Order: sequence, then structure tokens, then C-alpha cells
Amino acid sequence: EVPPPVYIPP
Amino acid sequence: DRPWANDYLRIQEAQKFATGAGVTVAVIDTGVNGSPRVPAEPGGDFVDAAGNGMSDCDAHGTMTAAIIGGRPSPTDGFVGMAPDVRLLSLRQTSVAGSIRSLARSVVHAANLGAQVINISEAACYKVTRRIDETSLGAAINYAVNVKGAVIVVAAGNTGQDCSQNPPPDPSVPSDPRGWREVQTIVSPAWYDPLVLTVGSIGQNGQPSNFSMSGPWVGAAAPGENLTSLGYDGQPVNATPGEDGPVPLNGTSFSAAYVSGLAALVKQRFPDLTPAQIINRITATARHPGGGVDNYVGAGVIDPVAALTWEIPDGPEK
Repeated sequence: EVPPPVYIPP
Repeated sequence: DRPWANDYLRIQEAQKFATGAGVTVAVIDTGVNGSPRVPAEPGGDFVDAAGNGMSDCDAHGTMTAAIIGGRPSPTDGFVGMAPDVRLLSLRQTSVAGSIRSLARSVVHAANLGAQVINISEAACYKVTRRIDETSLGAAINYAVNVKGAVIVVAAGNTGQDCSQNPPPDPSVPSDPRGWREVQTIVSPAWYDPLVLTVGSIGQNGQPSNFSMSGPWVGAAAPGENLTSLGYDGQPVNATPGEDGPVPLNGTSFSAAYVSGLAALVKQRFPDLTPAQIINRITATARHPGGGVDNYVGAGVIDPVAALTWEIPDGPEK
């Protein structure tokens, strides 16, 4: 299983 | 505040007219890690006989499901197209043949009462190759013409397995969709207009360079630099990569917006057939020159127009 999706702050 | 797609598609305005309540959307994808904001229900695993669709090991289906139906939150600007739908997760594909499993999962999603079915799978073949998918064709016929499911599928992304189709040749009046130029057949993409096949556009409203073109492309939707919800139901906008974060791009996310629209159209006009929902979506799209082309089909979807314009109903079939 691939690593989880993430959030990159603007 | 809002993901660019939400503003571009006027999602908040659209949701004044419908939210998808009473509609069930099946997500035929890599499975879903469910959460309060992405409350998918098990629709089966067709990759591993154990398991039920509620496990996403590919960081994909989860985000597809959230685009269609992710619930809003008071602390961020993300919401799916239709935040009131029921969501069914059928795991049919996983990186962590599949055309056989596709037919089964299509029938199964219809039998589970899905009225909208989103398919991320896009299998590419050489145009020269002999293609045998009678049972997929049968599955789709059943689901659509018998069960009354609207089916929305990804155009497909260019890659290793999948080479871009050249545009039609303008000098052959009787081949306006350029069949004679096709090199790569995409499936279930080539079932359009029976299903609706969706290409991707960027923020500039132009076709994404990775979006597979073809005589079967029916519509288009945002598919680049997107925001969606993760394994916890929280905003995510990238997957981690070798040389950095990779944005969320893919014709399957484009398809996901259209599945969401279909569910809105369904709630608002509950007597329309799949063909009439499809027609309402394509007739109100922002048409390219010529009205139709291989890259965006009938053009970029317009949810507000789709929900409010009065148009002659097409044939029911």
C-alpha cells in the first residue's frame, strides 16, 4: 500500500 | 476557502438546486477508506475475494469518492459535488483480465441499487488488437437499459500502456470523429454515449495534456491540481513523491465530478432516463468549436445550467 495522500498548505 | 474546481463549476450555486439526496452512487475504483465525511459503504472487493471495498491501498478511490460526495465541514472549503448521496465502494482495480472483473462489478453495483456508477478504469488496446468484451458490453447494457443507471467513466490518462490519439482528418467529411486515426482504444471509454466518458481540463479551461482523446469522449471536467478528502476525511491535495508532492490529477477525478452532477440531476429530475440525464449534462456543457471534439466531447460541464436550463428531453433511450 502506497503512503496516504497529504495536504500541502498554500 | 474554495478549491478552484468548486468555484469554477459553481458548486455552491448548483447545490441550491439539488444535493444528491436519495441517490446512490457506486464508485468502482481502488476502494475507499471511509470516514464521517466520506461515508462509503462496502460494495465488494473484486481484486481480493476477502475484503469488501472498504480498503484503499492506492490513495485513489478515497479521493474519487470524496469528489463525488464528500460532505462539507465548518472549518474548510471542500465539499463534493453531491454531499448528500449514498456512496458504495467496489474495489475493482489496484496497483498495490480486469475487464472480466469490470463486467461483474458493473452488474453488482446496479444490483446494489446504484443509480450512478463511476468507473476509474481505462484499459488501452492497440487499435489492431482483437478485443473481446461481449460480457462487459452485456453488463453495461443491463446496468443502463435495464436498471436505469447513469454510468460515467474516465477518458483515460496518457502513459506507458496508453498512447495519445491524433485528431480527426478534416479532409474526410464522413469520419468527423477520426475513427480512421485511432491508434489506442480505451475501454469502457468507447461505450459512450451509452455511458458518458469524461476528459480532463486544467484551470485554464483547456484539455489536460494527459487526457486521452478519442471518438468516444463525451464531456469534460476539472482534472488537475485538485483538492479532495483523505483517509481521515480531511482535505488533501497531493500524494507524496520521489522528488516531491504530486498533485491530484486524473481523468477519473474529472469523471467523479460528472458522476456527482449526474446525481444532482437525478434528484432534481427523478423521472429522467440515464440517456436523458446524459443529454441534459452534455447539452448544457460549454461546447468546443464544432460543438463536439475528441478532447472534451460536448465540452466542459456546467452544473448550474444542467440543473436549471429547459431543454427538449432527448429520446429516453
